[PDB]
Order: sequence, then structure tokens, then C-alpha cells
Amino acid sequence: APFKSVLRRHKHHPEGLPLYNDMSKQWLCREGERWWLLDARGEQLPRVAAVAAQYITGQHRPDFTPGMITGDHVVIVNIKDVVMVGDQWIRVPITWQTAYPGGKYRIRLTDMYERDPCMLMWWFLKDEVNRHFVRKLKTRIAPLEKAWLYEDSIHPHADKNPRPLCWTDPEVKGWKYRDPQFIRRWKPNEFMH
Amino acid sequence: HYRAKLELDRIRSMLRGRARLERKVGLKRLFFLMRTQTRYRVEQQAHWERAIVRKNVDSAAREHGTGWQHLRNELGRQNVMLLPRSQQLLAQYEPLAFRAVVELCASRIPPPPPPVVASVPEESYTLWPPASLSHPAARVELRCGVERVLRRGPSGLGNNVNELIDAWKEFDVSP
Amino acid sequence: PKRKKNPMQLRRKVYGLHFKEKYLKMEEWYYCPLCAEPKKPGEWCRREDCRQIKP
Amino acid sequence: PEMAITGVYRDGSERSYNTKNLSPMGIFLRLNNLVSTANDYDQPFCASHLHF
Amino acid sequence: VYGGSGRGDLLYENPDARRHSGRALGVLNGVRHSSQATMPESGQLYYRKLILHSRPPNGSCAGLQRHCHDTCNWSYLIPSLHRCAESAISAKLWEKMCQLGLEDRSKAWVNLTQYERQRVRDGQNLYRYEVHQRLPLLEESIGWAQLDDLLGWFRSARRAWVRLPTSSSAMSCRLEGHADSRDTTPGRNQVFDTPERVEQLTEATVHRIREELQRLNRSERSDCEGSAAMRASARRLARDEELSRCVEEELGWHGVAL
Amino acid sequence: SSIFSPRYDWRTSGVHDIAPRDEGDFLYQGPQHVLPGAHPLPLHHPHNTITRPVISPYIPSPQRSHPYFTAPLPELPHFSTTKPIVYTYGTMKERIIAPVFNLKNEVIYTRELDPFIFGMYPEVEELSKNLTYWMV
RNA sequence: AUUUUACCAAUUAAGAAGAAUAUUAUAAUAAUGGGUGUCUUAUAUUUUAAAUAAAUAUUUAAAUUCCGUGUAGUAAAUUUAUUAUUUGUAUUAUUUAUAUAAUAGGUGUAUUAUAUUUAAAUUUUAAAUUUGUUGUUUUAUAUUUAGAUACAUAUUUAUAGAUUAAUAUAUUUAAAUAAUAUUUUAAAAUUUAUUGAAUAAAUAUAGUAAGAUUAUUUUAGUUGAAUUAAUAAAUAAAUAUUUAUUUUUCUUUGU
Ligand SMILES: [Mg+2]
Ligand SMILES: [Mg+2]
Ligand SMILES: [Mg+2]
Ligand SMILES: [Mg+2]
Ligand SMILES: [Mg+2]
Ligand SMILES: [Mg+2]
Ligand SMILES: [Zn+2]
Repeated sequence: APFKSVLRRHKHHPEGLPLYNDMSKQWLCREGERWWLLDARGEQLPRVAAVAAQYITGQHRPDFTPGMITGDHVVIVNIKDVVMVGDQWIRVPITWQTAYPGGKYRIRLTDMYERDPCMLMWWFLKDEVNRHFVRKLKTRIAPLEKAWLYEDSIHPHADKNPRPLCWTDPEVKGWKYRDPQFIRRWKPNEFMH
Repeated sequence: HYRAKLELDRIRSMLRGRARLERKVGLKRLFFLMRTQTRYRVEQQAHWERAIVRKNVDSAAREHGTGWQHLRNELGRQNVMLLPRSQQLLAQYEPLAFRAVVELCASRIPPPPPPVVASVPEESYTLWPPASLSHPAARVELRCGVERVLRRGPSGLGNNVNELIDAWKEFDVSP
Repeated sequence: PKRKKNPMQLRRKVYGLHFKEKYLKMEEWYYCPLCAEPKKPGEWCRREDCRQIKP
Repeated sequence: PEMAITGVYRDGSERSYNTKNLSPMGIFLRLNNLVSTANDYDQPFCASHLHF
Repeated sequence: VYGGSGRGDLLYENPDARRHSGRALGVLNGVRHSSQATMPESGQLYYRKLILHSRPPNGSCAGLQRHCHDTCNWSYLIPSLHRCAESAISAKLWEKMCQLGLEDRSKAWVNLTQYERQRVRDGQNLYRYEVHQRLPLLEESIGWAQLDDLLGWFRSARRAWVRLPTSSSAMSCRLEGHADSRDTTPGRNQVFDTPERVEQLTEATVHRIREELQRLNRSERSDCEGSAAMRASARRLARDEELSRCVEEELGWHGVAL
Repeated sequence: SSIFSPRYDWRTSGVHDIAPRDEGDFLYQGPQHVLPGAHPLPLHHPHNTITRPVISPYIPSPQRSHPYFTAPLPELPHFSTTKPIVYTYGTMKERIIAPVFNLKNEVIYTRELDPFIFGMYPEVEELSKNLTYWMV
């Protein structure tokens, strides 16, 4: 029978919490790990978060296994220039609960952006990850550490050579337009017969 | 009431603590475990398994430039009839073959025609006898049968068809 | 509301420092240079030698 | 006598079947099952176990 | 094979049969899958391994943190056979047999009762069985054996009244049985040529006795040369004389001559 | 356990010793080998002639209706039945003559039986009624 | 320069006269209250009455009667008789203990979803009551052991109508004559006595409150109907066990 010890690590414990990028567990692979670059100039927050999470969790790999948590390191750039459609930065609420009574914190996207722009991207990545992995703390925490958020354009990850990941949004669609009218080109044999 | 006691007694070693020490607690735990595992296997396991294999195939197709939706529709159109399990096996162990399948689905190659309905030969309308010979439709059916015989694999019967059809003439003894 | 406690809840007490330091702990001892007996530093013997000088 | 049939294979493995008040047809069927199985492993039947 | 009976154990326990139990097998210790209950698939190697290695250590298993008895020693194996011969044949019956043999040369057996004849036969059988059991350990320990126990190897056979084979006598033939049906499964140490292996073991132990005697003589000569004087102890002289006479007589009884 | 039960075949090893005996065990030679006790019909009591000797003129055979005589032997005195012979609904409809014996294991003469007494062909229902009444 | 992380595992052979003039029916021949460690006399040691009781009875009719609580000699001293420690451990059956215990120094984990070892994926335990079928009520520490009674059957001797209210009438086909029993624990104080509210009897009985009622892998019908107190009107419906009608038809249909 498997047994998890009650004497686990804690945030107040002096040993502290580990980094899954530095850990050496069995279900953590590091060989097939590629570095992608994702520019967030203009791309919307939920769309860019979904695109980033699909490469973070390793879902784009054909050999993806739910147990083995493997993925690619995505470096998101220009998060300060991320764009959401109008009135959303003011209307979209972000709420959480603290241990104190009546501690229902409710902040706007504008407030979280003026506090730290990376917090918004991290929150949306957490949501997109918990959409599929919420049961295991491992499966819901280990992927997030593979995202390298950066407010401005500069970043120290120049040695890993991140490839400029290209992605197409599911919104592109051509509504039917009026058939343009143009002159017909005839033929001598057609005019003959 | 038939409580599975004598059968589930032998699995108590898999449990731990009081369920392994005492008997009835472990028996209740094993009964509940087996019941819920059977329920999950019957009504909920296949959904998750097929979702996993579908996601893997969709990722393999997206790495080439398509999606599960278009890939599945065009496979059904081209009448390839490859289960998602086989699609995943190809995507994981035969990337060249899976890429070739994707290229076939993407290309404008004419899919096979629908199966032709079995028709009746023209000789079935001939008066027989017209006034010890075989029926013309029966002879044509035998010829097509021998052709299909020789078409399947190599055999010592030969590629010619007239000599193989005229085997009763060989077996016949000259009177 | 009280109920029987599984063996795991009976073994949680040994994880705390109160149980370890009370029952299972060794002693720092040496040989009394005047009595040739195991002695803890700080507590002495009744003999006249051990009272005048502390061994 | 022990109402059981024992099969000893070419790798030391032993497989026993219980044939108490069992018909000789069933005995023959169990013997043929013995000679048919190799008794070298035991794996379930699943999509992941189709290929050994 | 781990829990039931080791390599040199005189015990015989079928590891898959619970014949030493006073209760039906309720719980199965080594279980890998939930399907191991209605069909444990025991007898397969990969599962009987789990079962017999999850079994607890017995008195002969000698668990890890517990001490393990020295069994592969020739100086322990020889007194084992000697004590078995003494447990089989009593001193009175042994003296009667020795007198009868020295008087009639195995011709006046009519004086012995049928019960004593059966006791002798059972003793010879048990001696043969225990020799078949200890044969691997004996072939392992023949290297670093000592002269006293090398001679006790013949002393015990003489006491048990079993003439060792040389290329009554009970080690001459094998147990009857067709080779297609005899047990041959691996992992169970069972020699199949007992009259062929015990005979070469007797030859090897005769050579070893000769080597030990020559080593003793050479050591005594080297000590005398280092002392530069012929001053031998009375104890050593008497010991050499009595051991020479004893080895000569006890090897002549079996039929081997140096 | 029961035949259609999961507890019927969970003893999959250890019931037999791999090594056979050296006195009573033997190998199957082939179809020409006569196994002790082998018989195609299910015989819970495999008693044969030698073990359970039968005393009759002939061994009971499917050709013979009854193993005893059918006609009086001309070299032995024949004694008819004390009361006249009548064949009822259950009688064997055949003459039955038994070879009466003496205290010196010698056949003295031959006496005819009664089919109503020794010709009423047996029936399992009545035999079971008798047995059940006696045992209860 | 000292120096082996935290957590995670298991009931099995049983050594011994520490098992027997042993438990329960069974004996149809004896009997003045049994008390050994006892032991003087008895104005102080007296229990008797014509009934249903240590004596216990082979049928189904009729008949008093506002639920008919019912059957007579089979032999006249005739062999249904209240038996008992050994001239079979009396015989034949049946049942039977709750003292004694070395067992493994580490397979899964180490920032928290709950056994099947490739890491995920799954859940809050059962049995009763609630018929407005629950979120209502009550019980379950575990191990071992006790714990509850409608005969699934019928071989030759053999032979079986009805009907008037009654006196009567009798021109219609059959049959394997066998009865004995029928959950359990409880829901109440009156009874019959004794000793100064307790003591001992009552499976006494409650239109009967409530619960428990021991045995998997199975092989065929209905899932909200019926409801007429009472002169001559075709018929209540559900549930369940057995059991029977092969007629047409273009397919279907549990009557
Ligand atoms: Mg399925
Ligand atoms: Mg562990
Ligand atoms: Mg006892
Ligand atoms: Mg009397
Ligand atoms: Mg019970
Ligand atoms: Mg009905
Ligand atoms: Zn001191």
C-alpha cells in the first residue's frame, strides 16, 4: 500500500518549497524540452494564455501522457503591451478569499495591472492549467514554473535561443462577401460556333 | 445476501493499517473499492481513454498543420477506416506513415467510388436451350471465379485460365 | 462524537518533539575519576573525596 | 488421491487445476488448456497490452 | 525456496503447500493485483518470487539483523553425520554388530533380531539422505577442511555401517525412477549421480588426508630443523603414532589404501 | 467448492509434489497399457469378479436375460417349483433354474425359481422407497 | 573537520493426559421424609375430608347452541408397564473447553485527493424506517462463537355420482384414505401463593406497536388499477404460483 507521510514540507518550514525546474522526480522529463518565444503585442490575454498553456503542459506532443508532466519552456515577451477589448480592464473582476473573516478581496484588472503586469498572465495561465489539472498539486503547479514571464522586451534567456512560436487564433473567418463583377473574356472559337 | 468475504479475504494485504489488521473493515473497504472500480470501468473509463487518444492524435495533426476535426472528416471521406488507437500508434511510432496519411487527406486525390451493385450478366436472358452444353451465364460465372482464384497470390495452377477451366476434360477418360 | 482512532493517529505523537525528548534519549556520561562509576557532570557522590573535590 | 491435475512446464512453473467430482470431458478440457497455455506471464487484455 | 528450505536444510517443505498450518490460508501475503484472489496464478516464477520473498524468516532463514549460523564448515558437517549415525544406531547395537562382523565376516546375521535389522536399514537410509543433502556443502568445504574432520568423514560412515563406494554398501545404486518423470526443476539442489559424486568426493578427501599428513610431517621437520635439535614432545609423538594407525585402519575398513 | 463458483480453482499450485514416488508411481506407456481401475463407464464401486466373486452358471451378459440356467440340465436332478408358475405383469417371462449347492461347495441338483418372486424386474422407484423407509 | 535524512510492514504449527467411571434422552424389577465430623430421653417428634390429577383419554355424524372447542369397552387381572449405577465404559444414539504468541530495522511518498507500482482517471460505508420514497428516525469498536422449522415425491391384490326444507327421487361420465405443524425477541397489569415494597410460578394472553429472520453469478406478462351494504343484472382489479386455448388475414398483439 502506498503511503504519503504526514510530515510534509510547509511554507513556514525552514526547508521551504522546491523548484520543479530543479527537481529530479520520476514523472519529470527534461530531455525533450524545447524553448519557444511568444510575443504578446496585441494578442488578447485569454487567447495568449491558452496558446502558452498548450505548449507548457506538453499537450502539443503526440506522446503526451497525463502522468508524465513534460513540456516546453515558453518565454512570453511584451506582457506590458498585452491588449484586452474595451471595458474589460474595468469590468472583469478578480476575487479571492483570505483566512481572516470577511477577507473577500476583489480587485480590477486595472488594479492588478498597475500592481504587476505579470500577475495577470500568471493568473490566466493558472486558470488555463487548472481547467484540466486541478486534482494533483504536482500536475497543477509543476507546469506553471515552465513559463518565463517578462514585462518589458529584454530577457536574460538569449542562450537557450527561443524560437519565435507562431500561432493562429480560432477567430479568423471570412464572412460571405458580394461576388465582384468583372468583364468576361471571350474566345474566337466561341464567337465562331 | 452474499457478501464477498471468502474471496476478498485474500486481498487484505493490499490495504494498510486497521483495514489490513481487522477483517470487517478491510472487507468493507475492498467491497467499496471493487464496486466503484467496476462502475468507473463500465460508465466512465472509455470516455477518458478516448479523450486522451483523441487529444494525442489532434496534437500530432496540429504539428503537421491540421486538426482532429478535418483529419477525421477526411479520413471518413477517403474511407481509410483507421481507429483512433491506430492513428495514435502511427503518430507515435511511424511519423512518416502518419504524415503520408495527412498528405493523402490534404491532396485532391479522388476517393474510391461507392461499391458497385451486383449486376446480372447479359447471357442470363438468352434462351437455353435455343432449340449437353453449359449455360452461358454459368460459364461466365465460372470464368470469373477462376480469374478471382488465380488473382489471389501465386500458385502452381498457372496464370492461364482456359487450361484451368478445362480440367474436367483432362479428368475425363477417353471412351 | 468520540470514536476509535486508527493506528496512524496513534503514531502521530512520536513525530512531535515532546515525545522524543521525554522517553527516547541517551545520556552524556563518563567515569567518576574517584569512584570508577558512570557519572553525569553536575551530580556527585556521597564519599568524602567526591564532596571535597568534584570528580 | 488429490482431486487435482498439475502441469509442470519447461521453466519450472507449475499450474494446478481442481477436478473434484468433475466430468472427464471437463478434465480433458482443462488438460488441453494446460498444454495450450505457456504459463510464463499474466498480463491483462487492454489497448496498452495488445502489443507485448 | 527462501523461506521454506535453504540449500543444506534437512527439512522438506513444499513451498506452495501449507502442510505445517493449523488454519486455512485466510490472507495472502504477496499480492500484486486485485485479481490475485480468485486465481492467484501461483507457481509462476514472477509471482511465487513475490510470495516466498514476502514470507517471513523462519528458524533456518536466519534473518538479516539476526546472526547466521556457520553451516558450510566441514568441522560442523562431519559431527552432524556422526550424531545422525549415533541417533540411528545405539551403542549396544553398534558393539553387537562390530563383534558379529569381526567374528563371522557378515555371515551370522541370524543372531540379530528383525527389529535390529530394520533399525540398521533405516539408519543407512537416513545417512544416505543426509549425505545427499550435505553433498554441495561438503564439496564447498573440502577446500579448507581439517585432518580430524577429514578422518571423521570415514569414522561416521563406519559407525553408520555404510561402505563408501570406490571405483554393507548402500551408496552403490541410485533410487529407481524414470528420468522423464523424475523432478528436474531448477533452483532445487538435487544431485542425480550420488554413487558417482560421493565416490569422487571420497577420492578427493583421501588425497586431502594425504596432503594434510604430509603438511604436518613437513611442518614438524621444519620446526626440528629450525630448532637444530631432535627434541619432540611426547604428546606430539603419541598423537602422530595413534593418528597414523587410526587412518590406516579406518581406511582399510572402507577399502581405500594410501 | 461449487462447480460454477470462483472459489473452485484458486488453489493453482502446491497441491501436488513435483517429485513422484519411487514405489507406486509410473508413467503412461500408451494405448496398449492396461491401467489399474480404468473403465469407460462411471463405476463408483469398481469391484470386479476376482475382488467380488459372483456365483452363477454364467457371468451376467447383455445377451443372457439372467445369468442362471434356462433349461434343466440332463445330468442333474431337476426340482420344479412347489407352487405352479404364473407370469404376472412384472415377471421376466422366462424360465429360471438355480443350481442348488451343498455344504461341501458342490452342486447337488437344480431347482426352478418363481418369476413372480425372482422375476419381478427391479425398479429404482420401489428400491428407493424401501431404502428410504429403512434408513428413516 | 566530523559524517548513514523524514515517512512507509506483516499472525502465524500448539509445549505439556491443562480433557471423560464427562452432557443430554434411553432401564418399565427399589423405595417411610438422605445428610457423613453420627450418637441420652420425647406432657416437646400427629394431616386427615366421595370433586381434574405427580393416576394424563385410538374419529370427521347428530345435538343442545346468537363463531357445535365434540367420538363411545376391545376384551371382563390381558401382554402401555412411572423404569435407574451395572451380570457389557448398562446398551444405543447426541454434544463438548475461552492458559500458555520472538516472527522481518524498510517496495511506491517527500510542497496534501482516497489500493492495484508508466506516475493520471475515478469515490464517503452498509442494513432497516421514511409511500411527500429525503437532508427524517435508530443501530453497528473489532476477533471468535451461539442465534429463527408450512413434508417441491404416492406402482399390479382395490372396491369413490347426486339431490328435496322435508316426506321423497334417483334414465349423467373421475380420483394417488392422506390428517399431527405453521417465524423469533418484545409492546401490560391484573393473576396464584409465600416472607416481612421484595420472593416463586404464568412461551397464560396485547384488533396485536416495533424491529431480526442464515443460502451470488439468475432466464419471459402488465408500474396508479379496482370501489353497485340487501329480490330474477354476463363480469371487481392488481401482485404471485401452477395451468390451457398452434384456424384464416399486409404486417403486429400476454388471451
Ligand atoms: Mg469498456
Ligand atoms: Mg513505502
Ligand atoms: Mg489444551
Ligand atoms: Mg416397584
Ligand atoms: Mg455462527
Ligand atoms: Mg395473471
Ligand atoms: Zn565519585
